[PDB]
Amino acid sequence: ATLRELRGRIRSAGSIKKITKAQELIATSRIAKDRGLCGAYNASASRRRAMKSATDNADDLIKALTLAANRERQAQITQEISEIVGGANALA
Amino acid sequence: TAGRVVRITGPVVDVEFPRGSVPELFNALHAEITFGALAKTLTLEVAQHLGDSLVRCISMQPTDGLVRGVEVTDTGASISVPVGDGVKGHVFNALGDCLDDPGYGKDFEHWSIHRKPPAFSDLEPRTEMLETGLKVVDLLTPYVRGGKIALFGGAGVGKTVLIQEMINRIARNFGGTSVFAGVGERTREGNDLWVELADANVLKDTALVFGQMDEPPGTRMRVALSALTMAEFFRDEQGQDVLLFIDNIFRFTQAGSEVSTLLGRMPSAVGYQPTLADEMGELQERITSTRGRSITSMQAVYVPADDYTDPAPATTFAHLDATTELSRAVFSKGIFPAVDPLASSSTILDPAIVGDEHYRVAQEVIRILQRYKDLQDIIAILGIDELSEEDKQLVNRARRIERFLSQNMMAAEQFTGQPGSTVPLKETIEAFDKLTKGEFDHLPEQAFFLIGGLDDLAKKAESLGAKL
Amino acid sequence: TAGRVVRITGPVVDVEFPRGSVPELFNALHAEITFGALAKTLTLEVAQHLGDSLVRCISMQPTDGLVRGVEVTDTGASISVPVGDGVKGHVFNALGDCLDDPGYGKDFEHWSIHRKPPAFSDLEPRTEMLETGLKVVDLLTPYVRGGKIALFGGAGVGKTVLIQEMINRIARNFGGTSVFAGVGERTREGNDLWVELADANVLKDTALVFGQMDEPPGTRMRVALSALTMAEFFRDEQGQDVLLFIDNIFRFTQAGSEVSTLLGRMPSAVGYQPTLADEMGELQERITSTRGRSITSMQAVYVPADDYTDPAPATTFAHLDATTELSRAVFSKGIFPAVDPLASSSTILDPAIVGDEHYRVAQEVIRILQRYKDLQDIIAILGIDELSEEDKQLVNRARRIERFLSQNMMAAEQFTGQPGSTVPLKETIEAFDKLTKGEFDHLPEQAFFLIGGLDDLAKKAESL
Amino acid sequence: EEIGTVIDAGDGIAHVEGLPSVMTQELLEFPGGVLGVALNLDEHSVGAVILGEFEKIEEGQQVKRTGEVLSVPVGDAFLGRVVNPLGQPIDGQGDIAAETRRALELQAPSVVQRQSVSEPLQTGIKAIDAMTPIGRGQRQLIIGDRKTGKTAVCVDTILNQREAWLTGDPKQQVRCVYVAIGQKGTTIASVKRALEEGGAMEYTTIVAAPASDAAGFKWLAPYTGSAIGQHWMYNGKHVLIVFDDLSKQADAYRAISLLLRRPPGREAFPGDVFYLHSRLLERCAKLSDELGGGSMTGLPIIETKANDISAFIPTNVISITDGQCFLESDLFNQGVRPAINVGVSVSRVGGAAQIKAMKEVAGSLRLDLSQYRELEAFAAFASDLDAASKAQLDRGARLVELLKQPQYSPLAVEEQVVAIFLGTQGHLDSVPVEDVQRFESELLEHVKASHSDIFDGIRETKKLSEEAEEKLVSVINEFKKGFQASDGSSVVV
Ligand SMILES: Nc1ncnc2c1ncn2[C@@H]1O[C@H](COP(=O)(O)OP(=O)(O)OP(=O)(O)O)[C@@H](O)[C@H]1O
Ligand SMILES: Nc1ncnc2c1ncn2[C@@H]1O[C@H](COP(=O)(O)OP(=O)(O)O)[C@@H](O)[C@H]1O
Ligand SMILES: Nc1ncnc2c1ncn2[C@@H]1O[C@H](COP(=O)(O)OP(=O)(O)O)[C@@H](O)[C@H]1O
Ligand SMILES: [Mg+2]
Ligand SMILES: [Mg+2]
Repeated sequence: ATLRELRGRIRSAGSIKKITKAQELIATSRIAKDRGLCGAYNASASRRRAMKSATDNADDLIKALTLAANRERQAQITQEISEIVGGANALA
Repeated sequence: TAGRVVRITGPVVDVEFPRGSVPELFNALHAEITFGALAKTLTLEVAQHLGDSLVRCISMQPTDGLVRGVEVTDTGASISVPVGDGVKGHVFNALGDCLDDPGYGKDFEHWSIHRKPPAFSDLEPRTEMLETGLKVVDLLTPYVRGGKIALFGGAGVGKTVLIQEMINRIARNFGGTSVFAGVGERTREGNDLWVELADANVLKDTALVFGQMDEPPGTRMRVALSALTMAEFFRDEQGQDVLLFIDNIFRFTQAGSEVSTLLGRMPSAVGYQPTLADEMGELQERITSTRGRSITSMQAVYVPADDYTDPAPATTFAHLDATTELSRAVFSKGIFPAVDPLASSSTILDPAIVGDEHYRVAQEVIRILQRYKDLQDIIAILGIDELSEEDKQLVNRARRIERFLSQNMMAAEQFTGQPGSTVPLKETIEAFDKLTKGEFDHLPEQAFFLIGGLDDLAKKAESLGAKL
Repeated sequence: TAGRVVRITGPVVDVEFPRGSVPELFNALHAEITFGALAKTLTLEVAQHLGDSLVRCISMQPTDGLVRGVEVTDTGASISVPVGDGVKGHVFNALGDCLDDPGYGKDFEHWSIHRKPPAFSDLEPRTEMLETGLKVVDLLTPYVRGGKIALFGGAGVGKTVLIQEMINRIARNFGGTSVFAGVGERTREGNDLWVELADANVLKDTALVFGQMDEPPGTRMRVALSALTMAEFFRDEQGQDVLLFIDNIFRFTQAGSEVSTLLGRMPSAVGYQPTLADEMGELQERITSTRGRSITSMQAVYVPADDYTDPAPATTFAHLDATTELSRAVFSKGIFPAVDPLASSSTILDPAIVGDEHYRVAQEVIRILQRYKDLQDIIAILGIDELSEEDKQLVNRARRIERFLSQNMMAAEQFTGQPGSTVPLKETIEAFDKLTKGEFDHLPEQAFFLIGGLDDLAKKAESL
Repeated sequence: EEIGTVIDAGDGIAHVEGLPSVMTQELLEFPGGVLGVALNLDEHSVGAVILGEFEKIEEGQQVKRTGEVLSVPVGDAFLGRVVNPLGQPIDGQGDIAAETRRALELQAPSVVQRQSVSEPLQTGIKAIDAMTPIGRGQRQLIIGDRKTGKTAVCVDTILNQREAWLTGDPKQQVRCVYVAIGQKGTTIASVKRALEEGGAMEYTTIVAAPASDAAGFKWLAPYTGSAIGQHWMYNGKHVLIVFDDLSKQADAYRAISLLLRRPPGREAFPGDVFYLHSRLLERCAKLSDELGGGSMTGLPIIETKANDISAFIPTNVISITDGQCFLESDLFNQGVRPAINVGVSVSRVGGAAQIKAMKEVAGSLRLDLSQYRELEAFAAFASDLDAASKAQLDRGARLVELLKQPQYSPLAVEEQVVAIFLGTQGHLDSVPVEDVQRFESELLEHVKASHSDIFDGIRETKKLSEEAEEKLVSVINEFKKGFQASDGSSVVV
């Protein structure tokens, strides 16, 4: 279930990255021209910077998750082979 | 001419016979365990010819107490079970012994449990809808009369409750014969079902065959065949419509895998026997309607660890006409029956069979739920207010739709205190047509949870303040 | 002296020989299938000595029709392929049989396909650049003479045209020759490559060696070695520079894995053969520069699951000196060759090898193209009008640079009647330094398309 | 003349002592009509895969050798029939008169006996024919999860060949072979029924290895279908062969290899499974005119799990074939049917497998759809969006609607050309997205009824001429005047 979970996380992170990127570009448009995606502004330009940061973080997260997923993929192949060959060796 | 036990390792026994007396494959042999506490007669099924007059057999009973060198007798035929109308109303084990009345059926005609499937020229595709009164099944996963229905799902998602619900909904008024195969499941459940059928007066029309999970692997491999032999007799000889319920057909494959390495077979992927698909195919191709002779079969299929890519359920999928897939994720939300509407399927969910209205409403429901699943991650991280207004409308509709696919089922009263309900197909189609159009968006989503039709919806909404 | 077949298990054949006649490891043995429909001569490669004068071999052909006990003849040598000038312009299989003209090459000198890399003393201690005359390659991702280049490219990005271009350029600029190794070659695509090279008239300069997909794993494992043996003959005996194409090197690794499985070896991590690195090293270390002549290899690499940490691509990339990614995006703009200037890379694009000015110009070009790539999404959605004046100037300059990386290719003459250009490296560096400085901003964009150096740009500018 | 003896038997395998002259892959006759194939030959015995009724095998039974490798009957009498992998009818319609016999393992056409794939094989599916065209002699993989519509795509392709069949012209006719491996019998029966309703059994043969068949039959079925098709291919005919599914064949071969104790690799597959599929699929070829110019187009089907295309068998077959149509359940549930992922699906043959008119109309489809996918996140707004990007978004939505298609409804190439013309020339811009499909169909019917010479021109010349183009535009504008939207708005201009 580790690989299934990692794939689900990768899908979620991809959707988030797409949304944040669209928000960043729309905030760029609205700069030339309530909500909480403005970063530390409460604590358009600020939303643009916050969405840039968020989409970059989503990209970093996708890369890390993909690395972990590929490690799990390789480990699963190796383990499955180990079980198959262990059984075959037992019978041989 | 009798054989002698040579090797014993768990449920696998090697038997040596005199030259020229080696039993045929699948023949039943008899050996005696004379130890007092466990004294019994073992039935061994010949699995392989090892050469040099040795045969490898699978025991149907526990081999504790069995001794090397004991005599082994070849019955000359395979395992055979009583057939005929007499079996209706009684409980049997994999070998054909009556449990509720020992000795009953010993004089019936006996059929070998090993049989070839019907000839291909006798097969006719079945496309008649079998209405159940369950909203989700009728709308999205319509069952087929004389077709092959399965309920897939991980451990404890509601396969058995759904099987009992379909026994209540289909078998109660069925004009034909019912066969139930308990395959490697809980003995408590078997007793519960026996008592429930007696209570509903459905037992007199039902033959029950049980090989439960405490039985050795041989019994779990052959009990499905025994029940199927009874059903095949009813289909082929008596010429009546048959209802076949199997719970759980995965246990047949699992029992095969438990002994595969002891039979000397190199393991396949994921630890399964190399002959997974072939043995499954023999068994499943026997489970079928033929031209003019109907078997409506419903099988519960366990999905190990909720992994629908596991080889056992993946191989099973190709054998069904309709598949209700139960999801742990849906279960954990409290949605019952925990059907995954996006993953379930039916070969008759097509405009030609169900009609344009049914098909269009079903496709719209599926589209909305798919879009909602696409949006869930965004809603979780960024919140719902960041969605478009149209997507917010879709999310509200989807939450109401997914709740309205849940239903209070009769067989679930014991788990909720609430009596079940039945929704006619026409009401289901009209209600979900209205839901997809947004006609109930003014009601709280909680009004749609565990109810029947639109009258129940109006009542529940009133009880929560709103009005339909 | 002859052996006899004892066991047949798919492509694995066990052969018994008399006590003093056991063949050497990797020796080629011959056996006859006489059944009329499948009558043929099997070649078996000795893989193991099992004891009791029994050897285990891999059949280079399917063993359907083989009978136990048939005679097996030891050739006394490993698989040997024809070598010499006679192999140019012909198609061979891994065993050295000519496919376009059966019987051709039997009389040539034959070389064993199993050979050592050059001795340590004979290897060059300084890496050298291979100047192809193509601007994008020479400037951004310079090729190493005797090095290895990974080629990445999908369908319809000019990969075949780039290969034809490299065949042309090695043949003319360097007086060299080319060997194409189709490892796991699709037969349709092998026929297409043969016909296309004949039509482009570069077939006479190339030797094709196909180990096709529908063959047992042994030939797919050995075809790369056969092609490399022809290339080694050209380098070492004819004193030529050789371009060795290998499509696809991953299929070589996978054929090795399959052979390892058939021979009953326990798989290593991710199911690859335990000797993965050793096999790759034995192949790749023979692709080197030695005695003043080189074999330079361009190798198509498939990356399983797009996972560059997968053992096969990781082992391959341990030997690669540069990468050329052909991009659908660049192709769709009419820019040829469709090299992705940002994705592609080279291990010798550093000052210590190409010199400080080359490195400076290349880094500036890359910085400009990366800025343009970043600005592209804003340009596309919001629109160009939303960019600052500096952003617009950068975009115009980057469009001119990115278009000037195209070039009229020698292989392209067959499509467009104009001949191709070879641009000296100094001229390329000067030109792109100027383009970075903006000295050609006033010129129209369409004037930077498919030309050579500054003279071509001037002539085209006046023409527009 | 030699006779072997069964020494042991289990799980569809039987070992035989003797038979010193048996060939590798020879057919063996066991008592009672039972057949086996000699696979493992060693100094002790022959490991034989039993091809059915394995339960009758007993230690000590005498075994005869036929002196023949596996072979099947071949000829025109197989059209319209259902046969098992041995070529024996299973439909109950009587004997099949064979023209000759073909050994299953006859070598594929060599690299010098072929010619470049150049003729279209029209599937009738706009998504495929426009985005991943298939030529004659090509191998196009149909790959995807269960219930993504793979069988539907292949059945529609077979159905689309009926008009070609009715021409009577062997250089236009396509004879079809459908190989069913590991399916349940009723499923094969429903495929046959769908073909019968479309009048396709006139030119289609089915090779059936249902799930109840021995692993040997599932292993052999693709090669039987291939041999039947090869007989036609070498006689100048054009053949389309569908394998449904090759993953089932690989599973059966793995079962056999494990039962014969051959060393396993990744996913327990033997070291020659890639070879199984590659030697199967390289027999699909376009032959040189010296050999009659026949062809066999391959449509292998692969079922992925959780859309894992990096799994072993999918990786093998993807590498083997000349292009892949990827089907996706997410797209299916979204209503994109056929559920082809246009972004990642590819045809390495490409425009060489399209007529000129299709090349012209479909040229911008890939770029338009990629741009639309890029802008999909911005639909929520469609505001503060550059007019060019908003237009790209609207056009892409209409094109996606244009590539949808109902089941069992293949389109002639001329109708596809006109529909793609509607989409790509801007004629759907004024139409509501929800009406696009209806518009298309209605328009096509109109053209079929009143201006059928546009279709005739495209069909005869393979080009949409300028005069035909302006006639079509006029017809479209008049039809728009006549069309009634779903929202009641006007689709005029
Ligand atoms: N173009 C289409 N439009 C609508 N429904 C379709 C279309 N193509 C297929 N379907 C439906 O989708 C479902 C899956 O079709 P099909 O059985 O051909 O797919 P598959 O991927 O081959 O499935 P399986 O896993 O059963 O082999 C069936 O209900 C079929 O009717
Ligand atoms: N329709 C339902 N309504 C309420 N609870 C249910 C329903 N179905 C299942 N459950 C709960 O989930 C449990 C699992 O059901 P069961 O069918 O036994 O699982 P399995 O899938 O293992 O057969 C039940 O014992 C019950 O408590
Ligand atoms: N430098 C170029 N000049 C002109 N046309 C080119 C060039 N490179 C590629 N093409 C065109 O692009 C098409 C695909 O290129 P090619 O490499 O032959 O195909 P593939 O990469 O699929 O093998 C060719 O038909 C060719 O006409
Ligand atoms: Mg249960
Ligand atoms: Mg299918």
